[PDB]
Amino acid sequence: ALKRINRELADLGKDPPSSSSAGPVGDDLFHWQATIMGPADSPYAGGVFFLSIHFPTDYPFKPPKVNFTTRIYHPNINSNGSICLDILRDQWSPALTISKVLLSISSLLTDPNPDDPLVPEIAHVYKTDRSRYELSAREWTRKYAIG
Amino acid sequence: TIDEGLYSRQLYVLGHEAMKQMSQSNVLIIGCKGLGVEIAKNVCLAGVKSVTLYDPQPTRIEDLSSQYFLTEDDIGVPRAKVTVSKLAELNQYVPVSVVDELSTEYLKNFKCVVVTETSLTKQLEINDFTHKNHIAYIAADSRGLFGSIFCDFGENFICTDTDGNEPLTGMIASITDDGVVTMLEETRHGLENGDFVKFTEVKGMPGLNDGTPRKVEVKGPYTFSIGSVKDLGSAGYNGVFTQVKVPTKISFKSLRESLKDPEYVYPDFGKMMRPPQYHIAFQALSAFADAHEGSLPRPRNDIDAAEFFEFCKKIASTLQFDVELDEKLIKEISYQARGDLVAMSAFLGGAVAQEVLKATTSKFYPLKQYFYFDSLESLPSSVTISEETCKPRGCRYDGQIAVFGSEFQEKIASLSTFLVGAGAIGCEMLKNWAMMGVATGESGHISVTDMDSIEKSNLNRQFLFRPRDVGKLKSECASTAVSIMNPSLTGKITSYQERVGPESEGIFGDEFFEKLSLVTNALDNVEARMYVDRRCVFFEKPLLESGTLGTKGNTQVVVPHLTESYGSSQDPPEKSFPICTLKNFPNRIEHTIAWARDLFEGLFKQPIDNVNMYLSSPNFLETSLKTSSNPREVLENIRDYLVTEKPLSFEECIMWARLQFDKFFNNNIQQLLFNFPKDSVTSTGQPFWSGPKRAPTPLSFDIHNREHFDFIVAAASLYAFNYGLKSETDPAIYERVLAGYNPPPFAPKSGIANKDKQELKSIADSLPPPSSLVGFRLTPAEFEKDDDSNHHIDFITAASNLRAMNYDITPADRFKTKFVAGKIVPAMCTSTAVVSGLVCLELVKLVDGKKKIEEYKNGFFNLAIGLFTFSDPIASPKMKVNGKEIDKIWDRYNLPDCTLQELIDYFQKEEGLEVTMLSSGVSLLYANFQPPKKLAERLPLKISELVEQITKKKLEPFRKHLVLEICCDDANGEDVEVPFICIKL
Ligand SMILES: Nc1ncnc2c1ncn2[C@@H]1O[C@H](COP(=O)(O)OP(=O)(O)OP(=O)(O)O)[C@@H](O)[C@H]1O
Ligand SMILES: [Mg+2]
Ligand SMILES: [Mg+2]
Repeated sequence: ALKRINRELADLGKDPPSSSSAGPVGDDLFHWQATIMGPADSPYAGGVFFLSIHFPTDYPFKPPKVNFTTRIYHPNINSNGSICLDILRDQWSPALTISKVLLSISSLLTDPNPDDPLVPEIAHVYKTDRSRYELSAREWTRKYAIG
Repeated sequence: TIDEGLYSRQLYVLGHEAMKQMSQSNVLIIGCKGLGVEIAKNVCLAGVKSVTLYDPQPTRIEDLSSQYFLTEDDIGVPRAKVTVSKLAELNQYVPVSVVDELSTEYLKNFKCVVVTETSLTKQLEINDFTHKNHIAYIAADSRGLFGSIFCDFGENFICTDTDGNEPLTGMIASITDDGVVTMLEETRHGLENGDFVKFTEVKGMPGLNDGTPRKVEVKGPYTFSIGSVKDLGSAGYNGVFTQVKVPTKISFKSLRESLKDPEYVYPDFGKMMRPPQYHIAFQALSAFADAHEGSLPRPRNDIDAAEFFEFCKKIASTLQFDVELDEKLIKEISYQARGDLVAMSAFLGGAVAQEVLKATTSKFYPLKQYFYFDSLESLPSSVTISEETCKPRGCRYDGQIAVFGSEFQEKIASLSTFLVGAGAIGCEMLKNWAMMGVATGESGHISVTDMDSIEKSNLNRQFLFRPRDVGKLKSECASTAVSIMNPSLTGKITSYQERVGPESEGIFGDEFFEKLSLVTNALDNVEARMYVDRRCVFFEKPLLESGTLGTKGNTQVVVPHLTESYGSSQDPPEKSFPICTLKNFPNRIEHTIAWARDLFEGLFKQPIDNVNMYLSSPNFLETSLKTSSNPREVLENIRDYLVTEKPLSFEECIMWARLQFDKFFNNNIQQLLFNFPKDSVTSTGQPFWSGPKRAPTPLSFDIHNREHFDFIVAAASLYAFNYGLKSETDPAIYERVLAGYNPPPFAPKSGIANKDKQELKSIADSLPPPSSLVGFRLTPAEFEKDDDSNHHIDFITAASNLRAMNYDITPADRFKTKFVAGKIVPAMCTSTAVVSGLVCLELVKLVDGKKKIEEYKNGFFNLAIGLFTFSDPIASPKMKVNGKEIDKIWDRYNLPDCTLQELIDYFQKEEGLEVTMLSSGVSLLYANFQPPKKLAERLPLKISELVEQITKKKLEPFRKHLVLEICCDDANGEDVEVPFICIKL
């Protein structure tokens, strides 16, 4: 619980994530605000995405609630920020660190999964008209993910 | 014709057919002492056709040790005549009668015969008749801390269900030509060798869809074998398999035959040589009673023990039992022959009642045949137990004094317990405490807390409540009922209506918790259990946890400085389906039920909350525009529910329901099939709609169809309830209104600056001002499964079945929908009785203050298979701190309310540890990585002031301590775990 959360926080402090920065909100250990940098080889390059992490009382025996805050044009992320990550719904086990979750989310941003999508229209655009998908992703990451 | 409003929780365990067959069975019960009355109570609550009682023996005082339907005004009256009246009130569908005399042929009128407190000759006489006429015969006995059960259901008993588990079903990836059936990825069928399965929806091998069961030869966790399917086809693609359960034939033996060669059931595997001893001992008890005018051996009497052991020797010689008799155990059975404990009575009554239900319903695997049990580890050792202390005193506790003595009775009478919850286990625990005489002394007291009220479905397993008590508080009714049972508990019981949690620490504080002796949990959720466990750990109080689930149950004991707490153990968590599965691609009825529940919440609850908050909070729009995830959604909901789609009559509600039908079952599916056509392929070339994804199809509204009409009715009624209109049920108005409906055109759309803020402002200014609407409130719909006239489960069932029709899933009925949507926990009265008995058997170990960890026993049982097991508690883990032994769980640091700097210096200088993190509650008070300015501002402040400043909340006047979690590093930099800190304010 608190001890595990502080161990994860110290580990993040000891070893910088480089591509991420997670920390408690104010002085609450059960509510974090993380930042993810758009990968270079992706339409979201040069963008900052803010995530809210809510640790459940039964952590690490229950998955943390990770939700995007910045709007993103991605097949697996819907308008409410929900992320289609298997390790956060039913594959969760008390052996996963927040750094692993952030790395998984960065990899998800690296390449979407349109075969099992969460936003069917974006997945269809991605599968059929790739150039329009790229243009829309760049427009969204320039309108919302910058400034 | 089952009254599902009362048997709701029991039907999820037994079923409709089982209860239908159970409601046509007669049960005769011979003997109306504690065990007999427990069996009769459980049977009456179960719902058998009728119960007949036979006990012409006049009441005596000692009988009150475990008979809770007897008062001291009934001395001299036959027990059955005074128990029938009180048993006739438990259930109104189960008449209860009394027979003055019992004849053999009369036994033909009954379906089951239970025998207690009867000599062995009469038992043989009854069984010789009930065996050859195919009548189930159960015989139960309880002597002190020993118990025996014997079941004989005939030579040709047919058991349809042998384990009580739901049939196994699963999805198939492929079936080869050799019968090798493979499950989907990371899916385990769970089948065992010898099972029978039937396949459906199989592509490429239609023959397997006929429905003929086939053998199972398990080959691995993911694949099994069914035999040869060469003729039907070469390979089968996809398909769903379902297990088939076949009836079993069980052959029992008569009592006369099974006396010589019994077949034992072992409730514990650590002591497997005992049942052969008990078999001789109980027969010797019967012979001794027959040789002394029915007088059992006197308590702790040596002459009677010697004579009883001689009888045991004679019996063991006559039966040619090649077993050496254990003198100590046999003499122990002799000593406690006159004992009558309510805990043993409850345990055996639950077991025997379950056996009766098995006999009547032909379900679950019965005991076969002898079941001998003992809890001899409960015998006190810190008090004197001799002939002088155990002699009867002419009081109602004679049956317990004869086992435990008068000194232990005085120990019990001064208990100060705390019971959390007043459900079924709470009622049983209160009954057991009333019978045992708990807290009847000068220093005794009982405190019971529960914030719920009595409902109709609770009366099926909570016997302290009556239909006239529906709608009242559980704790008050339970306290009054148990004060009626035991008049000495008048003024010794206090009932609260408070929920045990963080908000109730002002009542259950240090003063309250420091006077207790033990805490007993009767809760039904994990959060409250964890909270109570933490409180007991902090205050160092013994805790008794108990839980049931259908026919399964467990009991656990937590002892300070000896065993681990409740939170040190982890249970399998709940399974939540992926959001992408629920949203678009369901494949089971559970997914559609979850989607229907979400639809209900998002249609009738959230928009109403937003509308109400807008009309109350003066600055709600500004907060929502920068706080809520979708301000546009909130504004659209407010507009639609205030001006755009506000009904003025119920016809408009019907039109709205029709529009929502189009929205959710006809248009979204069209959009989905436009995005992913039925002939589309994935990136790897495989078809998209294959395997766990099923291709949907839009539904066209047909008024004649039942499901469409049900959805329309439920949705319109709920909308009218939201707007406070007048609902109706006549189909004529629905058919008239819906006839003249023109569906608005819909075509799926392929897609193809700061103006959005302008549109949001335009929407906002279109909304009416709060001032123009004063006192106008919309009633939200709060989900309530237990009421059948609010159209909640009706709406959920209709929506779930319509979405199942979309994806060609098999629809479920309202029963299963209520079970799934409501998260109903199956419950039984027998399991409650058994767990209460086990907990009250552990309570006497706790009272005696036993120190060794091998003397306590956590218990687990499953009554569907007749499994009982007992294991020692897990010892609390130790640790090394500064070269000293520290208990991980039950040790703490006691410090004054010193400054933060002084706390750090104390930890550095005394323990030789460097503090790196200090937190209290959910707040990070101090961390080694904080900027120096913050620390310099925080270091010289006291702990209480620091907590008040950081948490932005003053400490309550009743707060007397602070629990701080500290993480520190050793000199070398290695992490070391340390116990928590208890700052004394
Ligand atoms: N935190 C808590 N504090 C106090 N009492 C609680 C707490 N949580 C649950 N309870 C009480 O525990 C009892 C649990 O008993 P039980 O589960 O048999 O009843 P129920 O939940 O009302 O019924 P059912 O589950 O059959 O619908 C209820 O009285 C409930 O009020
Ligand atoms: Mg209730
Ligand atoms: Mg409950």
